Amino acid sequence: GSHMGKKTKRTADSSSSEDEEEYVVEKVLDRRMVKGQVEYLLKWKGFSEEHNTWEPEKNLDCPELISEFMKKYKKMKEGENNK
Repeated sequence: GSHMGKKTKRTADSSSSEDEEEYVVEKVLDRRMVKGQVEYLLKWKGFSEEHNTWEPEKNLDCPELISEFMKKYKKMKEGENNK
């Protein structure tokens, strides 16, 4: 058969199941440059370091990860101070 009329409602869909899962960036793991292009290392959740790949900064803007990571690069790599 068939039916008419609609209504927006939702109280429960599943019990022994999660909403959704996927591999999304978490935070910066490193920073470098290649072919005159600034590349950044994004930690893709749900994976290991083996799945660590560099990406263009022009494609993704994350000044929140770099701003903080900047302090990590200093402690991690000791060189000089140009302040």
